[PDB]
Amino acid sequence: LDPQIVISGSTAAFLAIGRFVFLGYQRREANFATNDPAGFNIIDVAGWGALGHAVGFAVLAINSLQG
Amino acid sequence: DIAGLTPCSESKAYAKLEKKELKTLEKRLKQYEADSAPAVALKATMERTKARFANYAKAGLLCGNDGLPHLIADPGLALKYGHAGEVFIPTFGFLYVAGYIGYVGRQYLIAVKGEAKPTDKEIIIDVPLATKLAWQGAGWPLAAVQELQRGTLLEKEENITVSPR
Amino acid sequence: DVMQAFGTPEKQILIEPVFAQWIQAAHGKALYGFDFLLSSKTSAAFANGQSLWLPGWLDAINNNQNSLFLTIGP
Amino acid sequence: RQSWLPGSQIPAHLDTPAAQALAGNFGFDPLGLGKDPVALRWYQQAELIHCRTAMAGVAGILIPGLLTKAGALNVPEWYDAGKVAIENSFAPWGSLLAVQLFLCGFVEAKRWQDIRKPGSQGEPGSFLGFEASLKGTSELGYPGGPFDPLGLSKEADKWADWKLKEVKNGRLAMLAFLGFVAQKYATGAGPVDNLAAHLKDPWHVNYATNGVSLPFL
Amino acid sequence: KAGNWLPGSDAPAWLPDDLPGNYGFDPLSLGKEPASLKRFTESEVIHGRWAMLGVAGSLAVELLGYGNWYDAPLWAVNGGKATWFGIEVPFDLNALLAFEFVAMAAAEGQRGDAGGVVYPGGAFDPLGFAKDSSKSGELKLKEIKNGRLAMVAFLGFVAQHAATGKGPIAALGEHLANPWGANFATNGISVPFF
Amino acid sequence: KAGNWLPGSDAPAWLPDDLPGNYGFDPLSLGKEPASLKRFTESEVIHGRWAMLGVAGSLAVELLGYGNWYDAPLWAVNGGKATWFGIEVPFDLNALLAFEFVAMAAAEGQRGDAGGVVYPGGAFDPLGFAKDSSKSGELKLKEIKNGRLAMVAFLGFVAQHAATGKGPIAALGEHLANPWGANFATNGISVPFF
Amino acid sequence: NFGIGHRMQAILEAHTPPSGSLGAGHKGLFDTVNNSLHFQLGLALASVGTITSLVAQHMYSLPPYAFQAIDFTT
Ligand code: CLA
Ligand code: CLA
Ligand code: CLA
Ligand SMILES: CC1=C[C@H](O)CC(C)(C)[C@H]1/C=C/C(C)=C/C=C/C(C)=C/C=C/C=C(C)/C=C/C=C(C)/C=C/C1=C(C)C[C@H](O)CC1(C)C
Ligand SMILES: CC1=C[C@H](O)CC(C)(C)[C@H]1/C=C/C(C)=C/C=C/C(C)=C/C=C/C=C(C)/C=C/C=C(C)/C=C/C1=C(C)C[C@H](O)CC1(C)C
Ligand SMILES: CC1=C[C@H](O)CC(C)(C)[C@H]1/C=C/C(C)=C/C=C/C(C)=C/C=C/C=C(C)/C=C/C=C(C)/C=C/C1=C(C)C[C@H](O)CC1(C)C
Ligand SMILES: CC1=C[C@H](O)CC(C)(C)[C@H]1/C=C/C(C)=C/C=C\C(C)=C\C=C\C=C(C)\C=C\C=C(C)\C=C\C1=C(C)C[C@H](O)CC1(C)C
Ligand SMILES: CC1=C(/C=C/C(C)=C/C=C/C(C)=C/C=C\C=C(C)\C=C\C=C(C)\C=C\C2=C(C)C[C@@H](O)CC2(C)C)C(C)(C)CCC1
Ligand SMILES: CC1=C(/C=C/C(C)=C/C=C/C(C)=C/C=C/C=C(C)/C=C/C=C(C)/C=C/C2=C(C)CCCC2(C)C)C(C)(C)CCC1
Repeated sequence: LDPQIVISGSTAAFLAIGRFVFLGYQRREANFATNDPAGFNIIDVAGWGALGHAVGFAVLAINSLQG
Repeated sequence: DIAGLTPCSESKAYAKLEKKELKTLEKRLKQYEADSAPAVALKATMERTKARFANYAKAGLLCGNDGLPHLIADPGLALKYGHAGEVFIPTFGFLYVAGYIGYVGRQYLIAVKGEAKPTDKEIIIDVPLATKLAWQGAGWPLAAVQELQRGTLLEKEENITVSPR
Repeated sequence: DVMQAFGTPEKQILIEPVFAQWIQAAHGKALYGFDFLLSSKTSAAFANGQSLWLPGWLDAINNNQNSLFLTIGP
Repeated sequence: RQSWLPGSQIPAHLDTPAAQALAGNFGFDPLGLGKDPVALRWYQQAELIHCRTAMAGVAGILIPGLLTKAGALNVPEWYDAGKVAIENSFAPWGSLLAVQLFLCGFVEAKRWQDIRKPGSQGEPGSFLGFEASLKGTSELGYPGGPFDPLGLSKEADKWADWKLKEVKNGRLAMLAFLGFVAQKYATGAGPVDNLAAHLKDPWHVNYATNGVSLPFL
Repeated sequence: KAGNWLPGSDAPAWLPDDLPGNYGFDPLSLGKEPASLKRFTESEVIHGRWAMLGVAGSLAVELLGYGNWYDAPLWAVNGGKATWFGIEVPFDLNALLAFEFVAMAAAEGQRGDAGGVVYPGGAFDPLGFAKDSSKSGELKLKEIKNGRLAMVAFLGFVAQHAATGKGPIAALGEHLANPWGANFATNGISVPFF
Repeated sequence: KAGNWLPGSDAPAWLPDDLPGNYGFDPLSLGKEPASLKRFTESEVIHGRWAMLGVAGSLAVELLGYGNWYDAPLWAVNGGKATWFGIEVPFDLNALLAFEFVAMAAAEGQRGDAGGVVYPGGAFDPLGFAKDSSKSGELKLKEIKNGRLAMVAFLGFVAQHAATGKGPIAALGEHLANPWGANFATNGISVPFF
Repeated sequence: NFGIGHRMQAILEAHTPPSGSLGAGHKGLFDTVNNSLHFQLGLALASVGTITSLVAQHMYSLPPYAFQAIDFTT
């Protein structure tokens, strides 16, 4: 597992799922101006981006344990 | 067997305890003449001791390292390993007797409540009625289920007093 | 107390703490012979943690000189 | 009114016309178990099933036993027959009991639902056309229909007598089974031996001389 | 109503007769509230559809001689390689987990927003079976009944494996070979005292 | 009424006079409900038609020295191959089971969906025969009587084999050889004791 | 302050069993807890007190400090 590849891919995946899948649900649950059409503000990026980093490091961490 | 315990029948500590107990009784039986009433009494206690150690072992009781019988209370272990006369069966025996007392007493209170002076029937016991209920209490378990199913066992909350809250 | 006073300690009620001993067995203690979970070397819970903490834990929980899950009785 | 105890006070719940319509009503309920009508109905069903099971079982212990005593049969004693039968069976006892509970539970559930609501098992379209026959009669515990192949229940001038013989023979067979259990534990022999032994010396061979029934005398 | 689960019993009032697969079975009255029933109706259909795929897959793998549903993922904990209909799969657990998570997150997410839509149709009904209403009732009943049977089968697959350690087809083989000697009552686990 | 099964008995009113094979025999009152009688009527004809083919082929095989009905499937249980009229048939049990299941489910499904049609026509009635009702009635009585006879015959074959373990023709030979020595009462099974 | 996160009042208000087994559920509890220092102190004491007993049970069974288990008095 290439550290740069795992994390990079992980962050992108969460940013995508949070921008095209759960954005509506989160907004509905929610009941920083962004020119993004779907209104994806920076704080939203920070959140999903963080999730991605965590998941990425987890994969690398367990992989480093070799199994 | 269970919990690392050992049958009293195969415990060495169980055997040593029985010898220790009989040796105390024997050290005392000496100071008395053979037919003396004291001697007869110490002998009957020695016989009762021998029967107890034998009866307990035959019942298949398990003994700890202390050489003393331990009781198995898990329904699963007791039934699968022959230890149900230790806690399980006793439980249903007591529950029957205790419910018997409770159901009869409840039946008495209900009967005297419809009288002129219930308080008087609580200080002076209506013996005939009490004896009748005492005999009819043998079938309490079925009566208690039949009352539970008719909804006559409990009282409506609307009729029970409570504090302001 | 009465059974001890009348010199009949074999007549005392001594209920074994089987439910607690079963938990201790589950945690690894084999003194009770329940053989399950961490007390069973063929259990998955045993195999999964064999390369992690179990080894050190099992050595300690099976040592009767520390205070880790002391032996219990009536 | 026939009484289990001449001169005793019959419970009013057993003197009610519906209770008197019940077969075997000799006014016997000293513990007052059937005071509640709804319970009396469940207990009447329970007594009928116990009577019909005990009659079948006791017939399956005495009849084979007498025939074996004669020679016409070589059946083992009732208390040893399970081991003998399972010894050469196609299935272990556990598998045989599992199949028993499935088949008994099904027919017991249908009978149960018929007690909860009589005639319910005739629910149209519930049993491939057999539900029509699964409806019992106007009397609970007396299904008739396929259960009365010879139509003896159709003779109203003989109905009461037939039900009284069933209840009295059933109550006797229930006590005969309890006797078979008690005598087995007190003798170590079978019911046919116990009978022959007593008949040989009735004054010295009885429960008073068994060394168990009367531990005081 | 599809029928009665307990002949001669009264069907609960909360269960609509139009509800596909109504046999009056709600003894716990879990569906006595309408909103709870609406979720339970979508979840039964969803569970049934997964179960049917699962049981079909569980049977196929063994019937095609590729092992049983239980030993399928061992290659990951055995340091091997993925295999499908024999073909070796180039991805590994890490890749499988990622692809799936993204795929399932997208699909389920899309379905969740659509609401309780149980029968989507359109792109999901290409051959146009449930276009009308007359065919619908029976086809939805067949779907709910086959889903209920598959859910029970899968449960059976797990329970039987846990007690015997054999695959469904291998267990059928033993039961057919010795019906009275090879069943749950002979396992030594289902009934402890049997 | 084709007759009275029990002379001196009155026929159950629920049994229609035209009902083919109406000998007034419903002692347990099973056909009392019209719906039930309808299903039982169709089932009785189906049972008779199947049995009339079973008895035929059960006697034919033995008469043609190809074995008895009971030993016909043992080839599958052993390593033996399948034969028919001596000619060998190349199929394992599994193939036969699947082929029959699909074939039966198909034809039986069409019959079932039809709606209890006991007497179809055209393909099932070439060679005319049932075009005139006058002939139809007697022909329907002959079918039910021959079918009922064949149903009692098959049960006899199964019972005889269960008590003697021999083929139906082989029994007929044993009985004809010694009628008073070879009969149900001389098998040690039908009549106890002796 | 950033548009993301949970509103405790919304969480509590949503936790109401649909069958009415808990009445209005946790409705009004946000304000009940937020406006009652005694309610807040009751929870803190109940939690800290249970945690204090855990410290006692875990420190003796799993001694975290070197040469602590040999110091019986300590
Ligand atoms: C009330 C508290 C209590 C507690 C703490 C236990 C604890 C225990 N029971 Mg149990 N039991 C209880 C009440 C309790 N029982 C009651 C009221 C009954 C009457 C029905 C039983 C009937 C019972 C049976 C029949 C069995 C146990 C058994 C056991 C032991 C293992 C059971 C298990 O896996 O989880 C704990 C169990 C419970 C929390 C509740 C009941 C026990 C379940 C229902 C039995 C399932 C056991 C299962 C087969 C696991 C063991 C596998 C194998 C060794 C048999 C365990 C130490 C098993 C055993 O060890 O037998 C040798 C056994 O088979 N119990
Ligand atoms: C008809 C008699 C009777 C009955 C049916 C009950 C029933 C009950 N009592 Mg109770 N009680 C009784 C008498 C009775 N009590 C008396 C006389 C006292 C004064 C000591 C109490 C004091 C008492 C307390 C303090 C408590 C109960 C509680 C309870 C409930 C819990 C179970 C329990 O028994 O706990 C145990 C009850 C006892 C140990 C009291 C023993 C009373 C004796 C054994 C009963 C004898 C009654 C009478 C002499 C018999 C008359 C017979 C008649 C023919 C003349 C239960 C419903 C507990 C409860 O509320 O739980 C919800 C509870 O805390 N009771
Ligand atoms: C599955 C086979 C079958 C079925 C469905 C029927 C159905 C029917 N028969 Mg029939 N019958 C049969 C076999 C069958 N029969 C055989 C083999 C014989 C030759 C002995 C006869 C002789 C016969 C006569 C003489 C008459 C009927 C009549 C009838 C009709 C009257 C309604 C009725 O009796 O209730 C419904 C019937 C059933 C539900 C049969 C189902 C099978 C039973 C109920 C299950 C258990 C049977 C049990 C094992 C006993 C079997 C015999 C035993 C030795 C094994 C009915 C539609 C009467 C009629 O009017 O016909 C037009 C009538 O006159 N049958
Ligand atoms: C009424 C009254 C009222 C008031 O109030 C009170 C009082 C008095 C309480 C009451 C009384 C009561 C009584 C008396 C009761 C009794 C009961 C019984 C005995 C039952 C049995 C019951 C019994 C029964 C069922 C039985 C059954 C049996 C059977 C199945 C059999 C089986 C078998 C056989 C064949 C043989 C083999 O080899 C074995 C076996 C397996 C064993
Ligand atoms: C209704 C009611 C009401 C009343 O009131 C009461 C009561 C009774 C409570 C109730 C009932 C309930 C019930 C019965 C339930 C059941 C459930 C189930 C069984 C499910 C399953 C469920 C199941 C399911 C889904 C399944 C799934 C599966 C899947 C996806 C897949 C899988 C797989 C495969 C392919 C193969 C591989 O190699 C492996 C795997 C990966 C493993
Ligand atoms: C929507 C759409 C649209 C368009 O337009 C059209 C189309 C395309 C047509 C459609 C689609 C559809 C689909 C996909 C379907 C699927 C289905 C399935 C798979 C089912 C299963 C289904 C399945 C099922 C039921 C299952 C069943 C099972 C069972 C019973 C089991 C049995 C058993 C057990 C337990 C165990 C043992 O050991 C063995 C055995 C014996 C084996
Ligand atoms: C009506 C009535 C009414 C009133 O109510 C009363 C009562 C009496 C209840 C009733 C009655 C009923 C009855 C009697 C029934 C009977 C009988 C029978 C036998 C049936 C069968 C029936 C039978 C049948 C179908 C059969 C069939 C058969 C088949 C297909 C086939 C076979 C075979 C062959 C070819 C050859 C090979 O190698 C093998 C096999 C494959 C094996
Ligand atoms: C009928 C009767 C009475 C009783 C009245 C009432 C309402 C009693 C209430 C009972 C209630 C509400 C019980 C509620 C829950 C009880 C539960 C959950 C049962 C717990 C028992 C367990 C877990 C069994 C434990 C074990 C078993 C198998 C037996 C032993 O082996 C010991 C042990 C612990 C291992 C009246 C009036 C007091 C008067 C009198 C007679
Ligand atoms: C705008 C736009 C776009 C896009 C762009 C981009 C590219 C974005 C991205 C951005 C990004 C790039 C994001 C990211 C984020 C991330 C983050 C925010 C992270 C964080 C981290 C964390 C939180 C961690 C933590 C921790 C540590 C520290 C230690 C260990 C453990 C852990 C890991 C947990 C497009 C073209 C589409 C369209 C148009 C416009």
